[PDB]
Amino acid sequence: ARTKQTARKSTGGKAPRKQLATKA
Amino acid sequence: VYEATPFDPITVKPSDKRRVAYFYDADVGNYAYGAGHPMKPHRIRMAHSLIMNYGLYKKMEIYRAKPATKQEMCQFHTDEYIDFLSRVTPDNLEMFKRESVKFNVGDDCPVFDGLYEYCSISGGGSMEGAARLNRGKCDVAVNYAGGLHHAKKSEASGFCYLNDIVLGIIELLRYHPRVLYIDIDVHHGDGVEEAFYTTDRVMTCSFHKYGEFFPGTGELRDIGVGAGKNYAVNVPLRDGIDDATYRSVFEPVIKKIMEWYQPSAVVLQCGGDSLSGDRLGCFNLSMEGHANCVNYVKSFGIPMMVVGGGGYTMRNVARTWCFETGLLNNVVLDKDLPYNEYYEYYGPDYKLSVRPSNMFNVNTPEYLDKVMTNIFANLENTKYAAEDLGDVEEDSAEAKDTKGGSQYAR
Amino acid sequence: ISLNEEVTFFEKAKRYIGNKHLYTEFLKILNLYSQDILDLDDLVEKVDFYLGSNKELFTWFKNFVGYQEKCEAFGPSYKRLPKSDTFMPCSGRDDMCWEVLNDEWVGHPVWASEDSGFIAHRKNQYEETLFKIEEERHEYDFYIESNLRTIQCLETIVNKIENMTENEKANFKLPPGLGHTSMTIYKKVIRKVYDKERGFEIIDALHEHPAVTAPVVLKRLKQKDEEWRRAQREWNKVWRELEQKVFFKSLDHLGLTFKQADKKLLTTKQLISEISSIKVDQTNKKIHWLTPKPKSQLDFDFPDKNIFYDILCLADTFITHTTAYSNPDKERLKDLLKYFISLFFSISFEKIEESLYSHKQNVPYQQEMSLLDILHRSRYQKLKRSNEAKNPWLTGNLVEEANSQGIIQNRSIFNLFANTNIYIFFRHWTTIYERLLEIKQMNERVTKEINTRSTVTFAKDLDLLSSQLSEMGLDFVGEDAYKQVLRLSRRLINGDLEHQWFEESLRQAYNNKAFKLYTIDKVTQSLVKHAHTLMTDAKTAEIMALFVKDRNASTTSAKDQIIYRLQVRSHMSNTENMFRIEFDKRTLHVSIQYIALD
Amino acid sequence: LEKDSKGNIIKLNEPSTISEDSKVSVTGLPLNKGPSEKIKENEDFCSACNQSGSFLCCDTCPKSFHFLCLDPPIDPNNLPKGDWHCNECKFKIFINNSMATLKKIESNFIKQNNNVKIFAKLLFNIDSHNPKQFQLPNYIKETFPAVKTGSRGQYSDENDKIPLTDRQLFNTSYGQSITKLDSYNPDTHIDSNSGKFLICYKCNQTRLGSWSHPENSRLIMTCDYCQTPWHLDCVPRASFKNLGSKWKCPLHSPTKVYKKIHHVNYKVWKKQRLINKKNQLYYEPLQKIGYQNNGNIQIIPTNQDFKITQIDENSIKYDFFDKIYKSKMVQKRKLFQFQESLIDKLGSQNGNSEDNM
Amino acid sequence: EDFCSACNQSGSFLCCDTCPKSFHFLCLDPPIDPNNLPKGDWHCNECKFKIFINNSMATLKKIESNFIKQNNNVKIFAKLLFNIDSHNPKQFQLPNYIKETFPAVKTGDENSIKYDFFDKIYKSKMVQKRKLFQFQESLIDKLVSNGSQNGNS
Amino acid sequence: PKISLQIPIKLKSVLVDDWEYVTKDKKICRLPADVTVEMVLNKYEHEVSQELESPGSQSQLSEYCAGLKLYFDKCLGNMLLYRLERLQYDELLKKSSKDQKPLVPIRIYGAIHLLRLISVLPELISSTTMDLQSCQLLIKQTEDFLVWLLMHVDEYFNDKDPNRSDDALYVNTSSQYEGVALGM
Amino acid sequence: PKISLQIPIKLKSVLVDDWEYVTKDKKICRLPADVTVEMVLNKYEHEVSQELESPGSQSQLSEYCAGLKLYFDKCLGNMLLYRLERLQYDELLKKSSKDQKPLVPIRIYGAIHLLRLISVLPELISSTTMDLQSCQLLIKQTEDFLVWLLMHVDEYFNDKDPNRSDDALYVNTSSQYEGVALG
Ligand SMILES: [Ca+2]
Ligand SMILES: [Zn+2]
Repeated sequence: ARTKQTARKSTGGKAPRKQLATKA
Repeated sequence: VYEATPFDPITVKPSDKRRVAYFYDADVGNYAYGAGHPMKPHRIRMAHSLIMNYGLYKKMEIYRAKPATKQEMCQFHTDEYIDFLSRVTPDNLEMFKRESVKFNVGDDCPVFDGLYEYCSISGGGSMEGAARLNRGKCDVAVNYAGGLHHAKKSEASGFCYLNDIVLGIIELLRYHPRVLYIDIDVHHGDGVEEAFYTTDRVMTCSFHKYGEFFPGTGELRDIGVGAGKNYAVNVPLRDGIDDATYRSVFEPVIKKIMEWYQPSAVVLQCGGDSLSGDRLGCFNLSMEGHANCVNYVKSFGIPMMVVGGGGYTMRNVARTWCFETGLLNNVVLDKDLPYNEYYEYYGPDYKLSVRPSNMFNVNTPEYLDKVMTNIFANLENTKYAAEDLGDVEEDSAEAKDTKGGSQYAR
Repeated sequence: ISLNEEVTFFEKAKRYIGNKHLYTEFLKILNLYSQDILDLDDLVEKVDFYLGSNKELFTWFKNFVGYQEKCEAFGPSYKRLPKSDTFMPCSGRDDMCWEVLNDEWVGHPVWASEDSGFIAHRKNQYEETLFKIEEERHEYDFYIESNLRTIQCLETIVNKIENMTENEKANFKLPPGLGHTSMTIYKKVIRKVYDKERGFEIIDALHEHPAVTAPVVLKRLKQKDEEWRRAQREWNKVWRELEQKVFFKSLDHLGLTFKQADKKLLTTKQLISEISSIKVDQTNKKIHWLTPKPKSQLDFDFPDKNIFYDILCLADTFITHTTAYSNPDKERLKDLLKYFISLFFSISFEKIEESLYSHKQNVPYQQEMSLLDILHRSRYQKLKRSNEAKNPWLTGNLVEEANSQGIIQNRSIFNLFANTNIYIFFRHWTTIYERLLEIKQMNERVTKEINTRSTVTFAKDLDLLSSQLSEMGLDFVGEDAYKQVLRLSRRLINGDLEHQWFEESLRQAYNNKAFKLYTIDKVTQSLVKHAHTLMTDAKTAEIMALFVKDRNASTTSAKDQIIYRLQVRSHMSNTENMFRIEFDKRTLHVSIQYIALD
Repeated sequence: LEKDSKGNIIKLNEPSTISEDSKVSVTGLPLNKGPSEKIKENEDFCSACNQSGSFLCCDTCPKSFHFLCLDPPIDPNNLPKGDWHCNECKFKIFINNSMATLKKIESNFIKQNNNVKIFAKLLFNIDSHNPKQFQLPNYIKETFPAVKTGSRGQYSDENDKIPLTDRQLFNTSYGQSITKLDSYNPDTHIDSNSGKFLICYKCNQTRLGSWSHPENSRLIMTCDYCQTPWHLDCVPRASFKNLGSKWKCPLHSPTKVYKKIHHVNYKVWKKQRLINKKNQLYYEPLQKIGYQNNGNIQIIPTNQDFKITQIDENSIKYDFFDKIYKSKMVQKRKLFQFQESLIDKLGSQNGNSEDNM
Repeated sequence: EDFCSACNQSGSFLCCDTCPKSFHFLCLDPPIDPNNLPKGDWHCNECKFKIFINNSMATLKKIESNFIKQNNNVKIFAKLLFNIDSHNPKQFQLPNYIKETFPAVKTGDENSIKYDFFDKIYKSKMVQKRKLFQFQESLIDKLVSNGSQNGNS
Repeated sequence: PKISLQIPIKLKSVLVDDWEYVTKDKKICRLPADVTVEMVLNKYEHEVSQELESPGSQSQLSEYCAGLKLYFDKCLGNMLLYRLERLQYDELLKKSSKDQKPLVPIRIYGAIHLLRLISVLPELISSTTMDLQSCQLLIKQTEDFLVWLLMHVDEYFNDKDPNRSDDALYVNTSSQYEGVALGM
Repeated sequence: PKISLQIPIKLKSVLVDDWEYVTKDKKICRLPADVTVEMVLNKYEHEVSQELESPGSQSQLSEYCAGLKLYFDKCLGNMLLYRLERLQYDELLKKSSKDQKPLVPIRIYGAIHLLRLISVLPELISSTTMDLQSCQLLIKQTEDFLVWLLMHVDEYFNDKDPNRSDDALYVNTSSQYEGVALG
């Protein structure tokens, strides 16, 4: 089978994690 | 109960002559998080480079703590988490996808090469610092390599993978019935507060910036549950706190805690983030207003351990950690840097000072009185009353280290 | 009777709560208690937010319900986990660790943030340059130092081989970590230099066959060390000067946004909104706290005289330099400020003229020119050519002076009745005084600090300390700070000094404390412009026509002030809201009252 | 690298050191130093969740699934070998190429299980659809006006603050930050539409300070329901809370009450959700005093069991006073009984009450 | 019909045109002596109710809801007073339940609101006082043969 | 369901026996009666007032009490009277008309007619639309009301000094009067 | 066409709360509940069997209870689980195989999950091809069940705070369980 991927590895989405991948 | 008072020059107390023990593992400087990551373990090396040139090694005792084993790391963290840390490397990230989401590792806290080794340097560094205090060998332990207060039982948050402070405190708890933890990092010390929330044997007094600032916990009403009710103490400060206002809050609260809940030991986490100019923290503390926090806690006379914690601007945190190391050794350092390998950093006047900014101080005396009133209302309830244990092996590092740091270049 | 209050408690409560939408919630809360849903203590705590201020009422309510003064305090951050999830094992937890540590209660950012994320603290345009530089510093420093730690590790190894016999050399494999303390460091350095993947069979060759591998790897690692250092030195100059151009701006959070925030918040509108805001507070509470209605909503204080000669010489420079005002009229602008100041603040005019004269030196007859003469153009040329009834006192509060029966004979106290364009001209005068004075108060501490700062010997032998300002002369090494700040400002209006160089000089001299003196060129301009309105706008000039006569009057009866007030009111439109600026000669205290009477 | 292990090693490889390091090339000097020098086919959304993640893709049709969603869940570590199909495609393949008319296949299923016959078709059909994420049917969510589906399928209420535009958070000039009004904005202390000042409720003041002295200014925010301005000091409050959820001002009735029974340890009361306008029934009871509202009320100026009782204001005065007076009588009784009780436990009283006067 | 619904027996009738039911003159809510008769219609109370509201439910609910709000003085007796006008008069009939128990049968402003609030509070006070007082005189009577206070305060 | 109201057992006899007299003996009460509806009911508002301590309990007492004075007025001409009584009631309206003063049933009739209303009461709530909670209270004073009645049931329901005909509530009437009461 | 199912408001207010706890509060129900789909229907089938006399309806009742159980087993995997609960469902399957007993959802899941199936019954009915007389047969029968569920709503759906009781139907989710389920 072919599985694409996940682009980003966190459940928070980095909105609540500092030095965000997705929040600056 | 908040009395605004102008700042006073830091004065050394001749009554206390504590014999310090400094924990520096020479490797801890050689680990780097990422291409643009704020946490830079370089800051330990410069903060150590400055220390050796003031000749502070003449007063301190230089130690190299044996790195923490895989089992001893597990007395706080679950076996699944530690096992993930040992194998994980940048090449192995594809193999671990369920874990990397379950364990918040590798996205904001990156999986850099040497992830396990660096964490192993932090813990043996704080754990043994507690072990030496218990034996009575040293009245102070200084472990700037460690201090990572954001990690959790099975999660890596806030750049912190291994929560050494919990490992450090559990080592003190085997001899001292009560331990006090004091946080001066601008972020809330949720890693230690959530670990000791239930027990009364540890009080976690934390100063931080509330108002949807990471981790967005530590509200004033969080005072622990179960037995550890009122045995947690959060002081939610607002933006732009400065030298004179911070002292008018830090000193009255700490003086209350050490009266009502008499600690046998203190774990003071000297966060660098609170200083002015840091990239992630928003306070206006200068060095003299920040190092005064250490000098106050030291003056009480009970054994303490100083851990480095978080600092995100290498120039500022390396200067204040060297000054704080001066105060513990009963010497106020001169405001003139000595020649050191990392000399071009400390621009532009090349003096040992962190200059407070111009930003507007917003904490208001009417607000600070309401925060300090509620805390004092609560604190009147807290009246007093291959395994290695007591890891003690220390290694006597200075013979090897004297040629490092001390420079006669020209 | 005690019954009287209770039958009126809801009426007394209704009046204080005010709007109905808040009163309804007060009824709903009172309902929940009567439905046995809400406990008594919780009811009193909620009523506190309603009736907290009315202590005489709240105390009665606490008495009525029977409240007696002198776990469920969970907190918002932490949530309980189920019992099953706490079983995930820990290998090295002693029995003691189980009692102390916390396993049931947990709190996470994604819950405390309410899933909506966080706000990071904003940073400057320049403070983000010191962060780019910091990373460029670390990137060069990380690779070089991590390289050195391998050099010493291999150097001790290599000397061992040349001691050993060639046959011995055949079998001297190195355990991982090369015997060093760190197993990981020596891999991340070799892998970088030797082409990624190719690098892996180097390490295996380094372990399996070091005698022929270690000498070669050490050679290249030293060679890569020399290249890396030669770059840093070249990169050191780029980083040092860039940090010099943008450091003192990074600290200056308020200075950068000051120039735009000054013209936004120093206007005819906000200066009236600010003073009115204090008047409503004293009357609002009157509605609720019952504060009496007082005089002098706004209070100023003038401790130091020599600032006035300092502001005048500043506005003297701008007036002469300005191209907008026509040359014959500029003589009135100069002569307005000296006379108005010499009149309002009791300073003798001749003393002012010497102060301007000396400032002219630094770079033929005087008949009595009244301020009254200045305010009318027609009379000005002559001194240029030469060398209401049945009106009782009812307000009382408006005219502060009720000191003496009949006529007060000698009173320091003097009040100026003003339009909007008089008060604004006066708020533009205090605004400079507040900004200048706080500099002169620091002047004794700062002057000593600037002189005593010393170059570090290790930064003077090498060429490191910035010399840009010393060449330009904008470092307060040779003079007292405050007198130097003026003769820098005098150059700003003159246009000799660029704005960004004037500002940077006060950043290093005052550590960013004196940021307010970034618009001393514009505030001086706006003050002159408002002062120009006084000569023109013949309605406004007629107001200070009356003021000069009143200020010259030593003996003013209580009714005389009312006579003075009513005449001034005649000249304003019935819509405009006149101000009262009050002066106390003995204590140099100026108190402004906001008036919107009949 | 390669090497006669006895002989010398052939040099591994000439280091292709073009690193494009944050500085331009680690070995390269700074370039031109102009500034800084003073002098010179398958879908990307899971068919079940409708969101992103690691997917396991159907081979026949362009439908992707999460690893958790597909029934039964499939481990990311261990997967079925070879090609994979969604349960829908497996059905079509199943049906096709064998006993192809569905009818006959289905006609056997209904005849197979005659007891469940009423559910026969529904059981047979469920074998054909792909796994799905449960979403409440619209006729339920439409009953309550307040509730609305969020961007992710979340439950979003009237309490959740409408999200800030991503531009407003990250695109502001330095001097003014919208997210935090921690830079002396004086236009906070003004009511935009009316032009009067906002007055705090606790201290009945507005503290707009001079531009000369901004430390006299105290921050003010307004409720999200009440619109009654409060200082950030009066309600002790650290910050403005403009991200997470609407800030409920103090002074607004409780929507959830935990009552300790004082003898389960506690009882819970939750206000009835607001029903759609037509399905709501407002009732004014014939009994003025003592009607059990259960906490749901509309204040009159002067199967639907979800009925909001309408209560006159004068009724609440009688109810609240009625509750108070009854408790006072009970409290006086117990205290008087206990003092009389010690007399009950009591030849000669010797209470000395005659001496007392 | 032949019998009178309110006499429960056959009677000479005054008849409402709309409703076939007719009643005997004696049982007239307003006595209506045969000698003096209304003009033609003689609408019964039940019929008079329908034409008054015009057989409209919305007004009926409204005129009801107005009637309750009007009689805030006596609210509990609101629906009962509202209904009694519509129903036609009926002879008093001893209800079955009271009969069934027995074995045998033979025959087969603003200030006003404050005042209305004040007096009830005031009336409540003495009741509270006199009950508290009577417990106190039970305390003195607990001391046998004489009051402990020996007098009244 | 159906509203359950409990009459005291002696009061049940009072009404049932009383119905026997009117149908058979054809006796009619002397009107205005010895014990008016008012002072019987107004007095209830007085004693029970000094017993209830709550503010609301004082309001509900006057509420239900004042309403009963109002309800009896409209509900007299409709239901409470008998065939024989209705003939006697008709006169009153003429008698009130001859004075032109309005006829007020409450002040004139006796308490036994009030007892008749309470017996018919639980059927009357059945026709109304009141919810259960409101109906409970209407009943709760009603039951507590009749609990009072037993204390003074001897005074005015029961014949005190029964020898005199005036003490007897109902007094015998002429047969030709009864013929008019028939209406045929 | 379009089938209408009258869910009583109280049951319609429960579900919404269930939609709030699982998507916003991020708490899931303790899976091995006390009142599972099996005994809920066991009681209802037993309470109503004695109530109705005609043997014809007893057949109609018993199959609707027997049928709803069999349908629930097939349905729970596909469309009766929110995304956050998928992992908890998976661990039950993963526990079942080790315990060597096949999972039977009616034995595990609670009454609220039965109500989820009832909510989407009209949508499932409309998709298929059924006799009209059977559509009113299910809907009328279900409307009779929901009425019975209303009379017993108190002791199936109780509002207890998970932090407090620990007997509450819902239990919170660890930061690690939430991470895998959502991530
Ligand atoms: Ca604690
Ligand atoms: Zn921090």
